Amino acid sequence: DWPPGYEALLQTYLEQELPLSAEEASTLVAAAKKGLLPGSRSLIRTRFMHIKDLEPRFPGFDARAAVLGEPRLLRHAADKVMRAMLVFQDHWPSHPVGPLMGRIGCPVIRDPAGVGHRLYALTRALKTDLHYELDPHRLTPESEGFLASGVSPFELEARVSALVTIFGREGAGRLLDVSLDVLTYAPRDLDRAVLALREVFSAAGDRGYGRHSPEGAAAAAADRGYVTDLAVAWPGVLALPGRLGGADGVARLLARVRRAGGARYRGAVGRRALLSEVLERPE
Amino acid sequence: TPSAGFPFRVRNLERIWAELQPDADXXXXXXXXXXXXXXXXXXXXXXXXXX
Amino acid sequence: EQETRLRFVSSEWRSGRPQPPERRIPICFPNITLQMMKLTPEQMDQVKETGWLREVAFKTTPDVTKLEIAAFLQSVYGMNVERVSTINYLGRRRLAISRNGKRLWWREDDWKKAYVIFRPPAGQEHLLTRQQRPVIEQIREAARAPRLPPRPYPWERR
Amino acid sequence: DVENQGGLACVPKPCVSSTGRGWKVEELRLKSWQDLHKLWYVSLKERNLLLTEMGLKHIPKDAAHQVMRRIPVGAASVEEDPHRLRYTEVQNTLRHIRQVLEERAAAELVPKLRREMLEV
Amino acid sequence: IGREAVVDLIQQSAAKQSGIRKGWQVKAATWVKRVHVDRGDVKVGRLEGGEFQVLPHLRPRYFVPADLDKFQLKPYVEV
Amino acid sequence: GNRGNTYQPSRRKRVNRHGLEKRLSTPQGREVLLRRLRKGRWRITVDSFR
RNA sequence: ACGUCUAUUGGACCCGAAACCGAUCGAUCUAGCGACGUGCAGGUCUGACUUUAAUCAGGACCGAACCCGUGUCUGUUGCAAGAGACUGGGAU
RNA sequence: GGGAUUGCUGACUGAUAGUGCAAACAGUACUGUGAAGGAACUAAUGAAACUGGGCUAUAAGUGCGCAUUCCACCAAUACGU
Ligand SMILES: [Mg+2]
Ligand SMILES: [Mg+2]
Ligand SMILES: [Mg+2]
Ligand SMILES: [Mg+2]
Ligand SMILES: [Mg+2]
Ligand SMILES: [Mg+2]
Ligand SMILES: [Mg+2]
Ligand SMILES: [Mg+2]
Ligand SMILES: [Mg+2]
Ligand SMILES: [Mg+2]
Ligand SMILES: [Mg+2]
Ligand SMILES: [Mg+2]
Repeated sequence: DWPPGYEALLQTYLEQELPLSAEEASTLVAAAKKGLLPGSRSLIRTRFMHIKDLEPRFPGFDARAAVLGEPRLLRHAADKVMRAMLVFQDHWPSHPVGPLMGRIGCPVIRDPAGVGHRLYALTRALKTDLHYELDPHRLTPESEGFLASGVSPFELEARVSALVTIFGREGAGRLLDVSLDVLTYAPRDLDRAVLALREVFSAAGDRGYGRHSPEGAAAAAADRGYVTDLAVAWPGVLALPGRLGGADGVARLLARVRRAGGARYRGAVGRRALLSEVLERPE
Repeated sequence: TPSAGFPFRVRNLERIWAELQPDADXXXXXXXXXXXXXXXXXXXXXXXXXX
Repeated sequence: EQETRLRFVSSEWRSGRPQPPERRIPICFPNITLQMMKLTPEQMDQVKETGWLREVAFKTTPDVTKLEIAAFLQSVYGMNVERVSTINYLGRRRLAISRNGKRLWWREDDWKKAYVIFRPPAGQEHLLTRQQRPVIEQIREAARAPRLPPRPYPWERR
Repeated sequence: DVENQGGLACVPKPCVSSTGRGWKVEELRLKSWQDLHKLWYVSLKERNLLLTEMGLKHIPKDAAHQVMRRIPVGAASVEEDPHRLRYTEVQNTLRHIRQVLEERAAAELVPKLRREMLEV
Repeated sequence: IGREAVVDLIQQSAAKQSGIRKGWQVKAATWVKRVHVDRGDVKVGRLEGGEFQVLPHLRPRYFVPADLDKFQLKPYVEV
Repeated sequence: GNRGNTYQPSRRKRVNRHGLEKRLSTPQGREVLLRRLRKGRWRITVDSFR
């Protein structure tokens, strides 16, 4: 519905109005304007000034970092954002909402029981695990999962129990030290992806699950170690079924054809993320 | 006359939808025609939020 | 000359769900037809001065939309359209008996009737221009009223 | 402004507004795209007036509806009504404007004609 | 023998006996009140949760000229 | 049991049996349509309209 | 050779079968199957579960809605190219 | 072999004939679920059946319209008007 050439007019209008550098202004004009934010001038200015007037009222809130870290804060009314972080702040007397509103745009809508209870249950569900603190600062805007309206705290309890069941809790703790987005997956889908990874990246024998369960169990444990080390190295390998359960081998051979066989490549892929280009080529 | 009418993708003049027609290839649209596609649904919400 | 194609019910059932177009162009040279029906003579005097009525009914073609009638009236005739209500009508059947008696049967082209509710233009809003009686007395009077007679038959003399 | 289709407004008085003829293709080839655009809008509003005016009277149009209404051919004093003659001339004008526009669209050389066949 | 060739021959046969819907077409015209036939409208949107949403770029816009008043060309040419 | 009323009307069954698309779906239905055309019938199928 | 009359091959003076062989259309009547959905008033008997308790079973019984058509009568170019009345059979 | 123009072609037919159809809309109305079947109808004249009453009891002219051939203009090679 945009007037042809409105993108240049909006970029120029953002420079002529409120102070914002052109690169992040282009991020608002182009990257976050497929939807996610209203395209009207004289409406983003009103909300931006209104959210700029909420930095004194909240101690850790910087408007520019918050609107660039998660750009869907401006498709909601500024008064609703003010009330949403106020109510969520009462359900979480701890680290202030100002450092947390710039990472999570989920509490704008379902704050009251949702973000507070899910965060409390996740902190308790990882505290009852082997000493995981789960401070909310590390959360990325892709963590809409495990915080969206519709996941129960019992579902998070089952998810962390399944994550420390599918991976060993030492491996699960090492996996959860980086990229908590693994918590977004449902336990059945995470089990499917890990089993498919164990099938395709089977270091024990063939593409089939080699060494079926003395030394067969040793090879099976080594396969579980290899898949958890790949998961520690890269959380994106858990997103294999977006391509296929049978195209994991296809991507692995797309990497394989260059020089030699499987054992050299199990050492090579564990040292560098060569699978990301192969997955992007498959997409 | 065929002297004019040449490819003029940038003959817009930047008017909300009076530049859409000469971007799709136009002298003056009526104000009533632009009034038919209402331009005040977002304007009222912007004014209410400002006040 | 190219004209109306035959359509088939099984064909529209199988190749169903027409999709919306990807781009809509502003309509230079539009092909859209409206006509009023008969008005009461006092409504005609109401139109002769100041050019307005609250409710006007139109004949259109069935390929139009409430949005298209509202946009066309607002764009061309400068009116303020509040709501449109559209009715699809069949054509009238026509009988035109021949030189040998055949009963030649025709069918008029199908039309859509729009009921357009208008709005007073600017500052002129006074021309909406309209004692009491109890509704209990209304119902009690309309219950002791004589009944409507049954409809006479076309051969029956009364 | 509903007076435009509401009535001729000159027919209730005993006077004829249009005493002329309809546009021809050779005259219409000499008019520009903007002039043809304005003439098209004026002619469509005239078409709505004439259709409404012959809908208030019960008179047919097109000479194929006249067979349907059982009205005789020519000798009926119905083809001689002013609104019907004006309506036929207005339809001729709109058809000729469409014919000129496709002729100009077929008379082009580059992808501009794919845009010229999108506004007609 | 092909499917499109048979349909094209059917339409060419139906090009004859066309005009103001005489004969069997008078009864066949009443199929629009029996099987929900979609007319020749342009769609302006799609259903997401059962609520229809009109896409604003598909709303009808009419490019009417600036003034059709005192414009020097009328629909009629003098003889 | 009184006979004579074998025709139980239904628009779904009428279009699904004797409509255009079941005639076009099979080759011998297409020659049925072709000889309907060669005879000169005004109504090609039971569901044709305009 | 023409004309007429016979004869043979042709449908061969005309009309009339039951037929046989192909390949169109028909499960909107009816038979079976399949998917989805809906219905079975009121009571009676027997067995089981739980009982401070608003549960189940029987190709169970009597009996409306519903399904069928035993006997008699009417009707027999009839109301009907198989119907009506009264008795009947089934009705978790 | 097949599909359309022309026939100063017809001891072919002339509206129960000739195509199923000479016609405002014939493969139509109508019949059938369907494939499929499939009519009647020109303009005048007005026979019989039938039913009431009564009774008995000068192979020519003159006008128009063309075609043929003359003529004079012709593309100048079949005629072009
Ligand atoms: Mg409606
Ligand atoms: Mg029965
Ligand atoms: Mg029958
Ligand atoms: Mg001899
Ligand atoms: Mg069948
Ligand atoms: Mg009984
Ligand atoms: Mg009994
Ligand atoms: Mg005959
Ligand atoms: Mg006869
Ligand atoms: Mg014959
Ligand atoms: Mg006669
Ligand atoms: Mg006589």
